[PDB]
Amino acid sequence: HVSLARGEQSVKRIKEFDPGKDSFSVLLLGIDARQARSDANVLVTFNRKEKTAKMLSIPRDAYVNIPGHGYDKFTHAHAYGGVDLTVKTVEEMLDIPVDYVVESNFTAFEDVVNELNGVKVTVKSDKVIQQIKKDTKGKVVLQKGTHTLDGEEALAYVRTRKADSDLLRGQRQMEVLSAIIDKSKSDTMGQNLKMNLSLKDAIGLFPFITSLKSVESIQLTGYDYEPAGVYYFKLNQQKLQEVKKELQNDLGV
Ligand SMILES: CC(=O)N[C@H]1[C@@H](OP(=O)(O)OP(=O)(O)OC/C=C(/C)CC/C=C(/C)CC/C=C(\C)CC/C=C(\C)CC/C=C(\C)CCC=C(C)C)O[C@H](CO)[C@@H](O)[C@@H]1O
Ligand SMILES: [Cl-]
Repeated sequence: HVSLARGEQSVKRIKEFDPGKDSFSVLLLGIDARQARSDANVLVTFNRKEKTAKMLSIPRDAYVNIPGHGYDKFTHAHAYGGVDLTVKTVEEMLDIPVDYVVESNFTAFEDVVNELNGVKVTVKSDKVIQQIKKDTKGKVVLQKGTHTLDGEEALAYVRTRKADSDLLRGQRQMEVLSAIIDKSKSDTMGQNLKMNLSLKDAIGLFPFITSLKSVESIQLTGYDYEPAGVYYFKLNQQKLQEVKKELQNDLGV
């Protein structure tokens, strides 16, 4: 439990936030704790009235303004100013409140998956199986079809990446995240999960999160921007404005 420097509720909210009755957002950050850059960056917005969730993967190389540091790769916000600055960067990029944030290292992820007795993933790509084999020196060998993956297998699945674009990797992360929720429908954190709300409050949201009528994914499209060999992902501004309106409406702001 670690409070954000911004205060009791997001500065983006014009009205008083009621966590038990309002739609809300959660930012999930995956870190390699070998500050560190954020390699997994998933924002989930929950529509309380409609009992729906929308997942969004923020491209790690998205070309965005990092407050106090200028335009740069989104992933660097966590390196320059930790969770506080990542939250500020998201709130500026999408013009929405980030109500809750959860920061995880490899160990917390593996322990969560294993405590759930694995998570179900339908593997479909020989190329993905092959690249994971390469990543792990053959320690992780996935099979096509629907199988229950343990923590090590799931972790390798959400880490693998062919080249610059983390498009497919973000989709694998949202896939596994939703599988974790599915498996939970039926203490462990330790010092490896950091979140800006109490364990008690986190549990109070569990019934709502695990009884959603629908889960959907949305995308920030764009194109490669390589001004001097340094790779950025420039966001399509029309799609960005579309996503912003969609999440603003979901959050009732
Ligand atoms: C393996 C690889 O290929 N690496 C590439 C490169 O480095 P990289 O791209 O940074 O990857 P990496 O450093 O190894 O691992 C770091 C990568 C990632 C994606 C970080 C993963 C970290 C995690 C903690 C797991 C992923 C996060 C997910 C699925 C979302 C959040 C998950 C959480 C919070 C865990 C439990 C979930 C909970 C509590 C959800 C409940 C709450 C709600 C639903 C509101 O290195 C070479 C050149 O340098 C390249 O050639 C090479 O391709
Ligand atoms: Cl696959």
